[PDB]
Amino acid sequence: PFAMQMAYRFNGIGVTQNVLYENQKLIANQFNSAIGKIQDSLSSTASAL
Amino acid sequence: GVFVSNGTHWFVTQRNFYEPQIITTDNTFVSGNCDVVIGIVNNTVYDPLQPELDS
Amino acid sequence: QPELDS
Ligand SMILES: *[C@@H]1O[C@H](CO)[C@@H](O[C@@H]2O[C@H](CO)[C@@H](O)[C@H](O)[C@H]2NC(C)=O)[C@H](O)[C@H]1NC(C)=O
Ligand SMILES: *[C@@H]1O[C@H](CO)[C@@H](O[C@@H]2O[C@H](CO)[C@@H](O)[C@H](O)[C@H]2NC(C)=O)[C@H](O)[C@H]1NC(C)=O
Ligand SMILES: *[C@@H]1O[C@H](CO)[C@@H](O)[C@H](O)[C@H]1NC(C)=O
Repeated sequence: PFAMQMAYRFNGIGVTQNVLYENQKLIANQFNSAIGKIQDSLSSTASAL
Repeated sequence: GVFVSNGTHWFVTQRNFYEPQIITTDNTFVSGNCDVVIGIVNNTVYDPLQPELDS
Repeated sequence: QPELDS
């Protein structure tokens, strides 16, 4: 499952995994906001390519 | 490791080789209450100082 | 063991 995989990637940078299971909704929200920011700094005329 | 179930009982195993062992307070740690984790499961954690080693 | 000999 995906949350159990995210917990191991947290464990791999030095943070424990209860930190991910406690803050799970906040982390999922921050990821969704960052993906949405990508997709409209791409749709504008900012030439990153 | 990971918590796994064989259908009836619950064990703890390492990730790249299946080798199930009994969940005691030596291979787990404690943090928090049972209402924040999404998907927590009711089982029992064995205390390895109380089989008979109460003197 | 050789401390919890209560
Ligand atoms: C799940 O694991 C438990 C523990 O290994 C199994 O219970 C054992 O079953 C064997 C039969 O082959 C008995 O000889 C043991 O005495 C049982 N252990 C205990 C502690 O009672 C259980 O059968 C397993 N279930 C499945 C579906 O594999
Ligand atoms: C996991 O275990 C706890 C108790 O160890 C369960 O909490 C009980 O839940 C029932 C119904 O939800 C209540 O009537 C009891 O009063 C609760 N006990 C306590 C001490 O508050 C919990 O529901 C269990 N979860 C599952 C999925 O079985
Ligand atoms: C798995 O999904 C079901 C819904 O299909 C849900 O009720 C259950 O809590 C989930 N188990 C987890 C997150 O461990």
